[PDB]
Order: sequence, then C-alpha cells, then structure tokens
Amino acid sequence: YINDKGKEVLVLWGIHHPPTIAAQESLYQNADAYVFVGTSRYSKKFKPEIATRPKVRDQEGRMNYYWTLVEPGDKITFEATGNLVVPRYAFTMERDAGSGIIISDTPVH
Amino acid sequence: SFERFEIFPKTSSWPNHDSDKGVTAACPHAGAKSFYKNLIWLVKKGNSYPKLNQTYINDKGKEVLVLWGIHHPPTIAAQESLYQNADAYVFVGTSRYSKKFKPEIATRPKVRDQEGRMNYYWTLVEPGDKITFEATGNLVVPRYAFTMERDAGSGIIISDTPVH
Repeated sequence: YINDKGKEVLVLWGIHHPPTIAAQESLYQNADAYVFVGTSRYSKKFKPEIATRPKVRDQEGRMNYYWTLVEPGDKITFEATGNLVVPRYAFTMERDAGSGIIISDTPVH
Repeated sequence: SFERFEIFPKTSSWPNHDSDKGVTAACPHAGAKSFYKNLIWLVKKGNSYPKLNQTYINDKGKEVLVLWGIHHPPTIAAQESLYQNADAYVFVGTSRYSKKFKPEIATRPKVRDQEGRMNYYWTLVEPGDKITFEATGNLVVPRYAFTMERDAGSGIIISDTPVH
C-alpha cells in the first residue's frame, strides 16, 4: 500500500500463534510459516510460537496485535506464508494538540 | 512480607529427569560444587530428556513471584552432554505471559570460569491464574516461589552503617 493521502496513516495487523502443529496445518497448511512487514523505517520478521497456553476466553493460542504509522509517500508491504491477520481499515490521522483521554463515569450532556 | 513455598517439590515433580547433577563450580559451597537454592538445573536421566510439562494453579489469595532460568551451553557437544536434544525449546506461559526460548549455543568469554550463560527470568502470577512450563531442554526450573504482600512505606537503601 502506497500512501497517496497527504497525512499519516495508522495501519494495524495481527499475528496468530496456534496452540498445536495440527492447528497450524488446519488453518495455513505450512508448519514453517513466516510473516514479514516492512516500511521505509519499520522492518520485522515474525515467526509463529506454536505452544499450548492457559485458556483465557476459551482459547489456547494467541494473537499479537501490531501497529505502525506510514508517512506520506511511504509504502507498507506485507508478505506471509501464514499466520497473518491482514488490515482491512486504516486510519488517516490529523494531529492538533489540546486533546486527551480521560477516565470518568460522568454522564455526557 | 514474603512467604517462600515449594512450587515444585524436588522429590515428586521431576520423575523423568535428574535433579541432582545440576551443580557447577561457579556456585561453590564450602569448596563443593553447588547451585541456587530456589532453582533446580535439570539434566538428562540416562541418554534421554523427555518433554517436560508442568503447571501451577495459584490457590493462594495473593500474588506469587516465580523465577526460572534458561541455560545456553558453549558448544553443541555440551548441549548433548546435558540434554541430548540439539534442537531444544522452552515455553513459559500465564494468562498474560507467553514466551518461547531457544538456546543460543556459542562460546562466550570466560567469566567465573564459564563459557556458557544463564539468563534469569521472573513473573508474577495473580490469584486464580496458572503458570505453565514446557521444555525439551535448557530449563532451570523453580523450586521455591514467593507469595508476596504489598504495603507502601518500604524501600531499598545502600548503606555501610551498622544495625542496632
């Protein structure tokens, strides 16, 4: 994806770690799969960690979620033999100082 | 506060592995080779290192500190002399922690007359949560874990002043 917008683009993806090799084959049929994600500043290779984790939300595998900011004119490249949760919707963001995140139970009017 | 408890009893938790030969000259006691008191350096029990699989469910009401180690032998020959599985792996997991460790077999500079290394890792297990250890080699398993209670007003100071 080449950034044709004039602003920064937040792009998010995920990497899946199945609990067993049989589950790796039942989803991707590759066993020795890999992922590579690359921009002009960010480059990283991901390998699955196939092991049985304690059950949280009735699941034994895991999903690591990653994000990056793609600059104007830059490109993001995804390559995958398996285990990639691809982006579908990215966010072009405009920065203006003066905002924030507050934690409150106060009603909104 | 700190309550040291036996998370993995030495005499019952490792029936298929040798828990008595994991001593080194880097940790001497009265001239004899020894090891840490809270960790067990498991090795093969006779030309074999079967897959290790242990779990601990936190039935205490408060947080538990758990410590383990990963060993990196200097040579492949040492890896086979200790674990008999050149391609070995460790996996440690909780409800929030999950990590896979692979040995880094290489010859380091000698410090304390050792060419291999030992990396030490810790985690905190919350009440009702479980920790899981899986291995095919290179795991220094816990023996004693610490149930810990928190209250503000403590700290660590470095002083040579005597205590009275």
